[PDB]
Amino acid sequence: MEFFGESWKKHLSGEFGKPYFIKLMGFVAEERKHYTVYPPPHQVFTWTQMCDIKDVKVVILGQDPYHGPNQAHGLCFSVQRPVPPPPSLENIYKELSTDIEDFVHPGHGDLSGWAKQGVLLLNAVLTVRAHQANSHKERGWEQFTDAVVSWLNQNSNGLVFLLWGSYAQKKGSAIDRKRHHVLQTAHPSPLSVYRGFFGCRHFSKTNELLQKSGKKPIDWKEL
DNA sequence: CTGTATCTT
DNA sequence: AAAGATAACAG
Ligand SMILES: O=c1cc[nH]c(=O)[nH]1
Repeated sequence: MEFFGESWKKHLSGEFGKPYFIKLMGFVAEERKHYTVYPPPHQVFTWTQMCDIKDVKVVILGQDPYHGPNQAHGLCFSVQRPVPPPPSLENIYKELSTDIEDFVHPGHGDLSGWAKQGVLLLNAVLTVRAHQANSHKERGWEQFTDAVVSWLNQNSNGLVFLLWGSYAQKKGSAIDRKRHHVLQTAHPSPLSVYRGFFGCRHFSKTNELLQKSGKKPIDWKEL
């Protein structure tokens, strides 16, 4: 039992031996010696421990992990108790509130509830240097998350991809737009939320798309 | 008033 | 590549 959930490791292990991955892990290792890197090592792959890869139905793709102390824990936009929801998450909650009638602020920021239902909470970049947004971009993470997106794209069907922000949107070309649904909008951070995230209705839209594909909708309130 | 993207150069 | 300009609002 460890970092990678079994089904994910089984389908993503081929990346482990590739030079970019070995180099990526080396960079992250080196960074952790000189700076605080988020999330902690045992939580970088939390997104593989919530459900079987074949049970993924929705993929929310963010930019990179929260860069503040105690925030990031491996699920994009999620913070474990007792850490209060960061600005981005408060905005996600505000959107859910107007988008989903029954949605009410859960009193915490832990999104494991969605992840357990098949919502992959992935970030384009999986580690970040403390206090430096997107500091670990272009070091190899993108190729790894490309592998995750590619596998899902090729082996699943009717997945709903939620690409939040410019960086997450780089994965768009990797998805078969007829085989899957790709919804794109601005990143929920206060610095960009006003550019489309508010009013995007991605949560209700995701459920509509799921229902049309004959899949059970995500209970966004189940947190 | 300080901290939490996106576009342009 | 990296940083300036722009931007919106909570604590
Ligand atoms: O996990 C997170 C948190 C904030 N912003 C992101 O892109 N991802």
